[PDB]
Amino acid sequence: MKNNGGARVVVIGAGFVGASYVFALMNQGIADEIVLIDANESKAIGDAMDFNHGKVFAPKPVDIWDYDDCRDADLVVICAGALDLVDKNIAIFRSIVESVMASGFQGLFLVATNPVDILTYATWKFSGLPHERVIGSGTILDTARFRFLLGEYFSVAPQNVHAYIIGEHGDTELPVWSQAYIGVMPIRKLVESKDLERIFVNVRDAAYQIIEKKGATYYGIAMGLARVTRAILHNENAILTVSAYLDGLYGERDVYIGVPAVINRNGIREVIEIELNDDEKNRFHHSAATLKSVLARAFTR
Amino acid sequence: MKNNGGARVVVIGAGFVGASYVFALMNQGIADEIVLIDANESKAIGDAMDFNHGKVFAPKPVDIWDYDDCRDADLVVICAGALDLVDKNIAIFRSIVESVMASGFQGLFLVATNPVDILTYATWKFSGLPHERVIGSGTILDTARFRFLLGEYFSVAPQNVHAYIIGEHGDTELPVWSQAYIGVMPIRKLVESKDLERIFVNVRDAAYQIIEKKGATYYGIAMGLARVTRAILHNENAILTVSAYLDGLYGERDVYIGVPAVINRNGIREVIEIELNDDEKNRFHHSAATLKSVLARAFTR
Amino acid sequence: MKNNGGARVVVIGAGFVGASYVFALMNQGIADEIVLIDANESKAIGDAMDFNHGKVFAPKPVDIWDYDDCRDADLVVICAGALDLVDKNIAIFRSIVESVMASGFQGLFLVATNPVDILTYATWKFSGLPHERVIGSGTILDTARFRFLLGEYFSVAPQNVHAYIIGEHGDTELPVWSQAYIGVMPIRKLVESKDLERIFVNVRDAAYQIIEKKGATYYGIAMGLARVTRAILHNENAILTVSAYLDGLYGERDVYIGVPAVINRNGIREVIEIELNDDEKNRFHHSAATLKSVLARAFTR
Amino acid sequence: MKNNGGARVVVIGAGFVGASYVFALMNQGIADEIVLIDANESKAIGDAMDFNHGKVFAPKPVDIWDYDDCRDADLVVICAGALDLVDKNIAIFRSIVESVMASGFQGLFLVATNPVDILTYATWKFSGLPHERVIGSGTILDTARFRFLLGEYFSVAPQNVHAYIIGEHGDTELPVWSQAYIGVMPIRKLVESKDLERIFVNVRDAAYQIIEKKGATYYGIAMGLARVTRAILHNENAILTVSAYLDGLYGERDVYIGVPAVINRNGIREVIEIELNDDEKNRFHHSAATLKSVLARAFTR
Ligand SMILES: NC(=O)c1ccc[n+]([C@@H]2O[C@H](COP(=O)([O-])OP(=O)(O)OC[C@H]3O[C@@H](n4cnc5c(N)ncnc54)[C@H](O)[C@@H]3O)[C@@H](O)[C@H]2O)c1
Ligand SMILES: NC(=O)c1ccc[n+]([C@@H]2O[C@H](COP(=O)([O-])OP(=O)(O)OC[C@H]3O[C@@H](n4cnc5c(N)ncnc54)[C@H](O)[C@@H]3O)[C@@H](O)[C@H]2O)c1
Ligand SMILES: NC(=O)c1ccc[n+]([C@@H]2O[C@H](COP(=O)([O-])OP(=O)(O)OC[C@H]3O[C@@H](n4cnc5c(N)ncnc54)[C@H](O)[C@@H]3O)[C@@H](O)[C@H]2O)c1
Ligand SMILES: NC(=O)c1ccc[n+]([C@@H]2O[C@H](COP(=O)([O-])OP(=O)(O)OC[C@H]3O[C@@H](n4cnc5c(N)ncnc54)[C@H](O)[C@@H]3O)[C@@H](O)[C@H]2O)c1
Ligand SMILES: O=P(O)(O)OC[C@H]1O[C@](O)(COP(=O)(O)O)[C@@H](O)[C@@H]1O
Ligand SMILES: O=P(O)(O)OC[C@H]1O[C@](O)(COP(=O)(O)O)[C@@H](O)[C@@H]1O
Repeated sequence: MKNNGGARVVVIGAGFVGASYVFALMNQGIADEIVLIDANESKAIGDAMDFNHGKVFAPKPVDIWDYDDCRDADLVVICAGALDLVDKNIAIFRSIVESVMASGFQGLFLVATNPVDILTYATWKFSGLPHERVIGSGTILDTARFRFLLGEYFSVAPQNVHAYIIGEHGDTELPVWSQAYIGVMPIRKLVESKDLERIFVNVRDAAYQIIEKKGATYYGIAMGLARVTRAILHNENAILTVSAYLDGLYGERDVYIGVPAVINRNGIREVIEIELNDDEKNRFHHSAATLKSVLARAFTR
Repeated sequence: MKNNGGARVVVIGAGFVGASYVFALMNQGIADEIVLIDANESKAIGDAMDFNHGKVFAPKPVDIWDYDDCRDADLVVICAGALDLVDKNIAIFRSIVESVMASGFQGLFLVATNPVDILTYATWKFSGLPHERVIGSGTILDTARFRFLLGEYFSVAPQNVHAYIIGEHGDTELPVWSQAYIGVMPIRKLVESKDLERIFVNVRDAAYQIIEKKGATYYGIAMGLARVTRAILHNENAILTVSAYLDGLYGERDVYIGVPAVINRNGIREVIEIELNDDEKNRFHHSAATLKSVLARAFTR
Repeated sequence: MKNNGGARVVVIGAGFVGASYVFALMNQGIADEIVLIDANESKAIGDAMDFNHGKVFAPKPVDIWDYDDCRDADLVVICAGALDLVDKNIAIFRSIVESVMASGFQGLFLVATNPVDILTYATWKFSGLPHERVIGSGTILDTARFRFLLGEYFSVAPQNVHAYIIGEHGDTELPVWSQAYIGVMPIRKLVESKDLERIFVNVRDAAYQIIEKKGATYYGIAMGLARVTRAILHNENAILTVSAYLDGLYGERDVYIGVPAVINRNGIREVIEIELNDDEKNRFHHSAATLKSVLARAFTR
Repeated sequence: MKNNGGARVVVIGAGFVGASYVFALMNQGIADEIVLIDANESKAIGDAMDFNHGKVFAPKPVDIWDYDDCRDADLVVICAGALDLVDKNIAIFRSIVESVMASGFQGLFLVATNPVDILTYATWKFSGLPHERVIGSGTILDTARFRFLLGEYFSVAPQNVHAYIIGEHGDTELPVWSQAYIGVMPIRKLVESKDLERIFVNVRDAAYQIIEKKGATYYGIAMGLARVTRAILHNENAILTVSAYLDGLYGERDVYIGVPAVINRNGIREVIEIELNDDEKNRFHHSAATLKSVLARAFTR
């Protein structure tokens, strides 16, 4: 035919998060063609140069730098960004989707911009798209930060820690302690459990503390953001803690929010209802409610 | 025993080049333990946090943030940096080596700081170390940029292009056209050869052009810098175009300079003398001479 | 120095299991140097040829084909093999260890030969070695077969299934249902639980059924056998269900047996006592007792 | 939609070569879905079991075990096999293609069965398919065996050796010495060149010698066979020495034969005419002629 390309990824916003994500992909042999778009076209040119000179050294991807690329483009990751935030980004966002949509996009969205659950909701309303194809970054990094600290604690690997952070990827989020294991051993390894509400405070004050000695978080997210990518593209059917549309599940009804979902090559398969505890349902409820608010408050632009 | 670690890497300088290198390693499953040092300790703390939260998502490395780490530390990559440059960095450098040396280091150095061939020479004089264990970054990125453009041209993969950039990683460097193939087909695919002195001008004005729309090159080098790393650590016995000490080979005698060398787990094995052409010997000679100059000019501090 | 090699692996027995293991390693970029030994030296020559011609295509290992290789050899995997079995192999085995031991080995053993828990015990008695450095293959494949069927069932990935098979890697083994999750959701997704005692019967009759249409299992084990390898060599601190020496834990006292252990670059770190249920303690007890028997029964040779 | 799968591979013949190829893929994270077909359905069941139990340990592929799978099946690798050979396999083959063709296949063929150039020609005649979509295994392993021995010799890595074996993957093949480098240094490192006609005799008597201490070659080919796979599926635009249809190039006209071709996601891009030497054109000519013979001799069935 021509020169094909069955695994394409467009990043809108080639800033710290966008670029480090890209370098993630590439260094990891994940996508096939990677387009890169930025209002700051000159920054895209530079990034894309840079990426193309190291290429040879990695294992084989393509890197290009409008939206006309989003049309047989398997997925679009929006890394672009500014309640006078929620209104700024909604604003920003309102042109991004439209623009990509207006190219006859048929794929998936990966939103990672703050405030994610919200910008994720907005991306859907603006997309038209079914809510199984519009994915938030959500509490993914949170769960990693958590899994890390714990694993760190216990001396095993974060990879044997099984604990989720659910709720608003922000202040309102909560650790599901009731269901948190190391392999199959509950945290019955310590009692009070359900030193550790310590672990979770760091897990939660992490952004602030990283920003404060370095100006920003960007490596972390991209790792997380490259995981979902991997899940989507490879039909993994994996259970990542994303930013999913609540169905009526957890008994919430028109909020996007940080939840275990099953990812694979067609968006989300299904949300999971971990059997949340007493105080969790209340935490979750509060959290979902903090969002469902900003949702009706804001919007407009 | 304790908790071991047979593959350690210390980066002095956790700036753009340092950090992107690190993220390179990690995303690529290359070292085992990665220490990170920076005069700006706060930037190291932040980077190291950031790296540690995404970890779980990659395949298994350790990340820590003095020099006391350089003592069973397999290799030290100096990413730190400012003729009132050559004197600044020599200056900077003069404390780095000493400091790491004073820890009872026994390993290899990877210099990537400009002006590399020079800072590479200086690192040796300051190291004490045999010149087979002090490696410059040298014309590695150049050769990649070259291999890329060509491969790009010919429509094959940079990975089938065989062409070297030798000489000063800078202005004075030269493309070895006389010996430049695509697989085994010389560039006898086009004539004039030994559109293409075009390819090489871009290869050579690349830094300027990338810096100018983005402020700096950092992804490229790290790819290159992660290749050598791979070579060293894995005993590859590979022929990379490094920043090697000229022996009397190419008939030059006390200059570090961009040359094909054979890398593997013990430093450099041996330099290669590609059979350079007439005009090349003259280019090479000029180039080596531009350095051997700055070498006796500068120094002091 | 010479030409080093910090990651070496000797396989005694280059049969189906040995060779497929090797091809596993290599295709997976895991060890650095791989020696291969077999009473049938001619089969080693052939395998090692074969492996060396494809090499170039994989990412960089070395393959050689006595025991004098076991002396700075990081680990030795015994893939060699024939109660007139237990006496045959003990017999076989009794020369293997001795021979490798007599080379001044200082490393770890990976036994995968049936009957593993037993040949694993024997390898220890014969090694001299601390029981944290003599590792059985144990119920690793079992747990995989299990994780697979379940994951298969539930439609997620085996990688989100958390369920262990503990006890004798054989007839007497038991599934720890009481502690078996999908992420963090117990199997409270179905009731009777603690269609599924179906899943576990296949998990347990798998060898017989694979052997019967193909003569043998060899891919499976090597995957499993390459996982532990990965764990050992990379200091993973991972929780694999190995063939560990019971301490007095599970309240058993001089039996090697299939248990969660924490693996990393120095043997086993520590065994875990999952909080086994009523009927499990009884199953476990019976199982451990089936072994502790064959142990005093057999031996001699 | 359903559960997709954009990277599928059907192997007809799940023998030594077929299975080791599969294990290659899987252990290497290359295809996405891998179907496996064999006249000996019971051997497919067993292999596919075996593969599925280790899965979890590798990074994510699917394995299933008629031809109805070849219909959105990206590629079909024929590993199946018996002049009363050429007539047996042609015979065998004549049903394979037909059968897969009769499923509405639209993809590529990878023939690896001996006598390959011939069975590759036959697969085309029987396919209907354009000759850019019917690929022979050809002199790939030969070139590897060659690259290996040399690299072995010179002490560098086979990966820096650039030398091709062209012609019949068999007796009649020839080493293109005239164009054979190490990086960019011709073999002007030794003279007589165009100890070494030694290297090439081993390169050529390798099968016989491996078969004779082990019954067969199967790891080697699968490495090679997994390289092309990688090339096809990832649009590499790489220059592998395949089994291509000669155009009139090398001035030959209706023979499939071992040649440098450029591989990528749509079959072959283009054949290359290395500038073959005097004695080579004569060797090549003889070789091509040995085939063009068996071609008109045989056929029928
Ligand atoms: N979900 C998480 O865990 C998480 C983690 C980290 C950062 N983030 C978010 O990433 C977003 C941006 O991250 P960053 O730190 O890399 O930002 P940044 O300051 O580097 O800016 C990113 C880029 O956005 C591009 N951009 C902005 N508006 C654009 C538009 N209208 N069209 C095209 N390109 C446009 C800019 O030109 C810039 O290059 C923020 O909302 C931030 O919070 C989210
Ligand atoms: N060889 C090549 O191809 C090449 C390519 C790109 C950049 N580089 C070189 O990398 C060097 C630095 O690169 P960059 O763009 O990332 O720089 P940068 O501006 O980001 O600074 C790097 C870091 O050096 C640390 N540092 C400086 N002095 C220090 C000291 N005395 N001890 C410890 N840490 C110290 C700083 O705190 C800073 O974080 C430059 O010389 C640059 O030219 C070389
Ligand atoms: N733990 C598990 O899950 C598991 C799984 C599969 C198979 N295995 C075991 O692997 C063992 C062998 O497996 P296989 O199917 O590949 O066997 P195999 O029939 O192919 O024989 C393996 C090899 O052992 C070599 N060998 C035998 N005695 C030797 C000695 N004294 N010194 C050196 N080499 C010697 C032979 O020459 C042969 O090449 C068996 O006990 C089998 O049950 C264990
Ligand atoms: N090109 C090369 O470098 C190269 C290298 C090695 C081997 N090979 C070739 O591989 C071919 C087979 O290799 P092997 O050693 O693995 O063979 P093998 O003896 O193991 O047989 C392979 C399989 O073919 C299956 N098969 C045979 N006829 C079939 C049919 N009509 N339909 C479906 N399945 C069928 C059999 O049931 C068997 O499982 C041979 O021609 C051999 O020379 C080629
Ligand atoms: O062109 P060939 O002989 O097929 O070899 C390709 C190999 O050569 C390389 O391009 C190395 O090239 P150089 O010889 O320039 O170092 C590898 O990256 C690649 O795997
Ligand atoms: O289910 P989670 O918490 O998302 O974690 C998945 C991780 O757990 C594992 O399945 C390990 O599981 P186990 O706890 O049974 O050892 C890894 O293979 C995988 O990466």
